[PDB]
Amino acid sequence: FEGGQTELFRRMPKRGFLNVNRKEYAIVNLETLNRLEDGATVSAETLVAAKIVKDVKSGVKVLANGELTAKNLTVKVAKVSAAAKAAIEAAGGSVEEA
Amino acid sequence: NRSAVSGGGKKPWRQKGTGRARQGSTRSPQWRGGGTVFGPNPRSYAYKLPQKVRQLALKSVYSTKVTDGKLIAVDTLDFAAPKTAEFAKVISALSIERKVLVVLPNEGNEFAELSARNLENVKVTTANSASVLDIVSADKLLVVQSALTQIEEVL
Amino acid sequence: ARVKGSVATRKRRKRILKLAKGYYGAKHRLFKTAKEQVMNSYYYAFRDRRQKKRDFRKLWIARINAAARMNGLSYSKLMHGLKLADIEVNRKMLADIAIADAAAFTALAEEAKKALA
RNA sequence: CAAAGUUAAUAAGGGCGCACGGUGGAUGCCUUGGCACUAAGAGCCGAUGAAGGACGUGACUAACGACGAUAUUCUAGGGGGAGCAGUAAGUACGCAUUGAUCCCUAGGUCUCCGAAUGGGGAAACCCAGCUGUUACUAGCAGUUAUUCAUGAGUGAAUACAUAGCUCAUGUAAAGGUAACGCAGAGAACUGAAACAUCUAAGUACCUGCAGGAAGAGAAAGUAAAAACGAUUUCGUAAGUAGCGGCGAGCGAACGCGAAGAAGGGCAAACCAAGAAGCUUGCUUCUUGGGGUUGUAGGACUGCAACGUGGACUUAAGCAUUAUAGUCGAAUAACCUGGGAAGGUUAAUCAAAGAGGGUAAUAAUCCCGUAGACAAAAUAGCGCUUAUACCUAGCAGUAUCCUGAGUAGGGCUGGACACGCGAAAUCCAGUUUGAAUCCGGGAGGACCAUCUCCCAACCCUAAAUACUCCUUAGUGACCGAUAGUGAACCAGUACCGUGAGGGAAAGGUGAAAAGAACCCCGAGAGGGGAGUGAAAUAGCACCUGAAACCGUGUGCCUACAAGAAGUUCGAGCCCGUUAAUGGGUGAGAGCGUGCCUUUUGUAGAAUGAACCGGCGAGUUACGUUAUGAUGCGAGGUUAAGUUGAAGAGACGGAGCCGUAGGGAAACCGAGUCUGAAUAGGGCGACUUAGUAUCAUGAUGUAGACCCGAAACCUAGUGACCUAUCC
RNA sequence: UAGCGGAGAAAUUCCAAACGAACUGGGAGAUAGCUGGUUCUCUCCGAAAUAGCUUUAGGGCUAGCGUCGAAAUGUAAGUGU
RNA sequence: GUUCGGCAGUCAGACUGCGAGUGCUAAGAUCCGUAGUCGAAAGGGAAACAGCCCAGACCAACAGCUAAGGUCCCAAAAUAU
RNA sequence: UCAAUGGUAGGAGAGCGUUCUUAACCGCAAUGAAGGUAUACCGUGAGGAGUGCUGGAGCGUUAAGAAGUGAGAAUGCCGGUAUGAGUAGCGCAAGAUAAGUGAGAAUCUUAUCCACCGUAAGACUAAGGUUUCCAGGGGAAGGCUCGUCCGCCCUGGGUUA
RNA sequence: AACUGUUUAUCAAAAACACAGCUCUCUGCUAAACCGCAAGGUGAUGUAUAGGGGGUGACGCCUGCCCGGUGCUGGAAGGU
RNA sequence: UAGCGAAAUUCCUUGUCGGGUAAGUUCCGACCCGCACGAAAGGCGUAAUGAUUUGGGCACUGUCUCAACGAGAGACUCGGUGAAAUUUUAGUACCUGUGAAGAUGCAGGUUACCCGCGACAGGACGGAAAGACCCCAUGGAGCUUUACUGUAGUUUGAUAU
RNA sequence: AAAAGCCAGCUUGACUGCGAGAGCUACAACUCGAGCAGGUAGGAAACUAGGACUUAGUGAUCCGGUGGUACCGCAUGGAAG
Repeated sequence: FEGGQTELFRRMPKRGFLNVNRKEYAIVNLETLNRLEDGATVSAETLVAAKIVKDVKSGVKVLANGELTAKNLTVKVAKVSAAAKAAIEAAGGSVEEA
Repeated sequence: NRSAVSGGGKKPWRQKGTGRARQGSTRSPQWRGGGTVFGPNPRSYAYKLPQKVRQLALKSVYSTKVTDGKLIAVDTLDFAAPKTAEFAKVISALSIERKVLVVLPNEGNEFAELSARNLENVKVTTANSASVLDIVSADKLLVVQSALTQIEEVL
Repeated sequence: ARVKGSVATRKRRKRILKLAKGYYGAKHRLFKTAKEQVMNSYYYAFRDRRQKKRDFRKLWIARINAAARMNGLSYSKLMHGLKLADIEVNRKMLADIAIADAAAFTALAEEAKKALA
């Protein structure tokens, strides 16, 4: 209440419509790969059988941040960032996205 | 509430010149027709703790009874009759005086258990009896020696 | 839980009225004029915990200038001779010598005479 | 002689303080009352005469109760076993273990009114008709309201007919209704700081339709990839998507988790029968098969008997519950007192030490209690039985069918989150109007591809909502201003013509053992006696303040002009939660009551007669902050299930944190912006929370209360008065 | 003849000891930037009565003005002289 | 002192000077800035006094000293020099 | 030891008291619970007990929890009591004496005079009232005072087509 | 102010209202007008001397001017 | 326009003059400067009629010079009977000051045996009346309109009938 | 007055993308701006240039346009939007 004047938010422009097809992947760090070794076929089964997050946005993603302790190649993904593809794919990984 | 139980939703006079003040009614609470202000309510009062502090809580008074030793490991002693001269002299065969909890098995003993409610200090209990109002209440108790698979199995 | 504490409330009432007893007439036959009536009374009993100080000292200095004035002596030059005088700057026991002390009174007055002298 | 000076108590009264009075009934306790709420039922009754009254009925003369000219009860059954002779005095004939009184069940009669109904009529009325009765210008008993439906007869204009009329049959069905539902009709106040959009809410009200629940429902569905497979309720998603003077607000669905988990007919097409447009071959009606359909299905050619609320929720047994209740253990003394269960001494019991009485607190005194038995009639529930009847698969496809003013289209509406909007989709009015299996529809305008389905026909338990009610009960409910307005003859008295409103009030004592007598007194009332543990205990009676009035009491005051005080204190009187005692108080100093508001009130600014009682910052859910605890990048179970409304245990559905940048595409420890990899912007650098509790504040709830003039709905009202007849 | 109404030789007159909008019940404890009320004890610290905007001027929203807690003490800022 | 976090209330004050403005350089008048005072701070002084001056109260106390201001009596100190 | 302690709205902290708490802990109670009353104790406060007396059933402890939870004050409310005040009024008209009645007569009854109304202040009759009528008895309230009287009260009769 | 009448009972009786009178206007009939959703009914078993509305208020005299604007009525050329 | 004009109309101003009147703003008659008369919102007349309004006179006269008298009721004395409003309690004086800017209660000063009783009103900003005057509320009602939105109703046209 | 005054030529920098750093202060705003890049424009070069000598000459969000738009485009493409 601006004292009958319109408010701060009431002076705001209407900015940006919203994609109904907005969808993400419940992105995890590579620091949990530092937890689990190797967990061959790093996937959602390793993720939720690791019980990291259970209700997930369908896929999975790791950061380049987090460390390259894991050894396994066959990380089953929907989409990992290419910055992390530099890390693991330069660190004994193989891409299995979706 | 005044609007819960009532007889009057109408102003009983009109004020101007006629003595008294601005005023609701006799049904307004300040008369003998008293409406409660905010008072009680039909409320519940329940809560249960998370598991690890519950089993932690059992394993607190549990430990106090461990080093206290007022729990005593007892065998079955499942008797023929339900009569309480039996358990009067088995319970009084060490006679822990003030009040005692009674650890059954989880197969449900029945003879001090369909009885001994007139034995004024006897508290029929199992592994399906566990609280703090269970044990801190009596502080002194007999055990059925199946207490590993009557205690450990979740604790 | 509609409880009262009624006798406790009247025990506050009884407590302050029994502690209020004594004053004029209607006051203990009522409640609230008595409430100040102890209260104002030890407001200025708190002042008279300073003012019977500052009036019994007026009795002190007044009677001692009465006897000093009986020796024809004024209080200001007497006390002035008391600061001129000895280790004694003793005041009000020196007021208390109004009983029967020509020796203590007039001789300590002579001590003041050899203090102005 | 005198001259001065001085101090006195006697107080009309009054004040202080004390003692004892009345007065008032708070107190303090009790609770037969009420509230909330669990479990289990029942959740409707009625013209075959309801609800509800009114009126009677009793050896008492009331009134309530209860019953209904049989009338304060009758029959029959069965329990039951000592008195009965409701309320309660209060009386009498009496009555009764032979079995009463009583309890239960069934039958009986059931005054009048009332849906109220032979006709009229203001409620407790009047007047009838008919049929028998039995006698009378009687009486009895029944029939006689209407509408609907079904027949039967009648038969106008006008021949048939028809309208219309008459009779007969069917409570049908009108009506009373606790709450929930559904459907129609449907506001305002509010709030939005005003307000015209919105909101409030399609809620208040009102009307109708229903049952124990209702609706509810079997994809012409959702969704978007493998994705399932009617509904319903709850949790979730989550205030998420959205909509909206985009204000203020309102507001999803999907998917998932739990409970609950049943679908089945018909028309159609056809086939057969009849009758008939019999205008023949009829192409309409009646009966029975046919089969109820999505990857089409049925009819046509093939061809199989599965209990079934589903392919018969019939009848017969079984079992057990309400509906009468029955048994049902375990103790003595002493002390105290008016009385032991209290204290003391001992003993017992054990499916009963729940609870309540008992003159004072009981396990063993009693009711009871736990358990264990009992019902003929009683209302049921459930199990077994053949029966109580309609269904299957199946390949092929001659053509037909598959739900016409129907979808749709126009306009006007409305609901759907949806305020006309890109507006889906559904349902209305109005108008126009298809296709029909090569079909048609949906996939948020719409055009193609794909997914799914088959409307435009009907029924569907279950899980759910709420209790007037029936008990079984439970209470960190409540104790007579409370708790129901109502513990009490309460909806009473009483107000008002009415609609409406709406009070006050319980307690003697254990037991009335209620004060014989005697005396005063017109009587009451008192006083003695006696009563009882107690008579300050005496009928509104336990306990008894408080204001008010007193009566006695020590001191002081009748030269005094005070928020009525202190402080000191002459003097007097008395001796205590034994204390540097108290009660006074002359005199003397100095001293503008209390509350809200205000800049400032002492106030001639308010307000308060007094006294006592009541009498106002909560919780529901949510967020934030702060701590407490727990574990920790891992914390966390919601709903639900289990269980004692326990606990615990199950239940991970979901939710929080665990990187963000940018509107977004997207990118990602970087990201966006920008030609920039320039700078800037937010970012890990910039280092842990989660969960619960608790406290403060928050927000929706009347949300700290007391408060208007108001607004609308529903209803009442022309005897005052105005008009009119 | 009954209230969004009526009546009316009409004043805003009356509609049951009484009306410019009747009375009764419900909405609905309508609402109320305005009035009043607020109850146990202590300790410590300690105001403002101003700016800016405002259908705002007897009211709000910030900011100035208190309090407590926490993070360090811009490495002293503060405050004096 | 900063920062962060809660939690506030305050909006309308006067008055005394001092410097302004407006006003009859009328006002216990308004409206500024500036300090104090009250409010929200007793006691003393001026006869009482919210605003002026002095002096900031935890409390006891039968202690003294002192601020302004007083010292012929009320009413205490100097018929002081 | 030093320093601080005016303080309203403000904010922080802490504690008291009431009631219920099954909890326990653990007692009291008829030799007297609670509650009341006087009280010349203590506690910084709120508050706490001691004794005397009433009084004759529940209450207290501790500690903790939970709260319709801390009472003056609002035309607060309800209930009681003032006050004014022995004052206003005693509700539009004249009775009078003697005798009775009783216990008690102004006010009841009679006698005897007076008086008033008398197009009524007569009688009779609508609505209305709903038994108020009368007889007998009584005087708790009512009668605006008294009161033997009564439209007051108890009992009993009383209305005919 | 004609008059008589009526007028606020809980203030005001009047110059206020009303009234005959006078004026204008509307209505040809299942009236107009009005009340009611409609139905039904009033108007009135009325028919323009009647009904409705507006003014003024007996009697006497008199009612002057202005159609610019408004409204009303009527007309249709064009605009809309 | 007619016609009336200090109008129930001119505050213009006691307009002017004359009459009533000694004394005459009001009264009448004319004048007519008509702020702002005035024609059907009738204008000017108009006997009788008025609980009219004024102005004058006659009559009668305690209204008044200037009062006084008696009769009745209260009042008041007593017996009986017996309320209301009312409020912090108050043993409540005066002056002059002071002060939310007017004292009972305050400072200074004055007079005052104590308590009444009958009458009276200056206070106690007396009561009774949360001002009906004024102002404010984003307050509400009612009323009006060529406010804005509407509504019915009225009248077109379409179109099923 | 090294003119901001006055007159000639070039002239379209009254550029784009920014922007360290600041100031002003409830917020919203507002006042500038070193320097850099992309190229420019004068000016021989150097140097200057993000309006006027500086200061009035201007208004919040919505909503609907105008154009572009690597954005989304509701199963799917497009389209609608």
